[PDB]
Amino acid sequence: FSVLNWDQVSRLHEVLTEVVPIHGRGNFPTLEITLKDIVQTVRSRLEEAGIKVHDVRLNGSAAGHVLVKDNGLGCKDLDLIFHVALPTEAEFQLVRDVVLCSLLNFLVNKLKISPVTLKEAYVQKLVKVCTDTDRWSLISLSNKKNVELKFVDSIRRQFEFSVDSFQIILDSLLFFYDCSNNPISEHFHPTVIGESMYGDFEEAFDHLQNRLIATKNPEEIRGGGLLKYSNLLVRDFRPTDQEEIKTLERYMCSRFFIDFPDILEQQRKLETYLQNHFAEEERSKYDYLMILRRVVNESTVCLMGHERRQTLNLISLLALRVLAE
Repeated sequence: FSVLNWDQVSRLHEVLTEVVPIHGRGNFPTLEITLKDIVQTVRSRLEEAGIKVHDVRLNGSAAGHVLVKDNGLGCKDLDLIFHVALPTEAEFQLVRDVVLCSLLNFLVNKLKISPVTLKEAYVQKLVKVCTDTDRWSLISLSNKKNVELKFVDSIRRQFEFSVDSFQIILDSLLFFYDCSNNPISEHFHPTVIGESMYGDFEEAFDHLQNRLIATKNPEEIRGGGLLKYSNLLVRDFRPTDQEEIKTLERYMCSRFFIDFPDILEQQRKLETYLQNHFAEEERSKYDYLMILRRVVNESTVCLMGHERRQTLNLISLLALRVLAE
């Protein structure tokens, strides 16, 4: 675990104070929100409702952009983590109430407003999870930049490459925003701690500067692991060693087909993926598909020959469509 220097701390302040437009599906106007503003409003109403917030973290590539500016992963993924306890289903409802309440805050035009109408205009994704170890709720906003409000009680420590496993604790800066008489300066700024959900922070930090692909948890890799790996490859990241990465590729491919046996379901996953990370980048769409096609063709085991040609055809035909339309 490391301490964010002034260069990193200052860049975090910009991200948290960056005005992000949220599209409104329907007649609803574009919301001019702010990462700092959302966190403050959400955490406040949560504390008021009787829900303690132990931590507010910053995940995604936004965290990586803070530690290393313009690292190659971009800064489109504005992910917020709220370490919040979730006992009864009632608390899950309160979380939804708070976010929708905070949505009402960033709006002066004539229109019908309700917690339902705000959901069907600003919310694009909603995930409820309450299992053995996994226990969290997720709310996303319209992407046209995408903000994801995640509320983690306890997670099974999901798999992610070391490059995008960074989380930055905002509590020290949230304290600063609420109780300061002077703006954040170089000679007077709060101490912000960044962490890595991978292992050694300094080891993951070196991977972000040298653009290295690595992981120590191949055991917990699931279906989406293949897509993340291809996303790193299309963004010019290289494996720590080409010898062992050949083993991972086979594992990622094998685990991909297990979670997505039906080709129709594969297409749904790919069509939805290409529109997320590469919305307005057609050549990046094609490049990503060709990277994926390379991995599947090389690392699909002989016994899975049927799914290979079936998927390679899906990838090829997917490319031919984005190459025409």
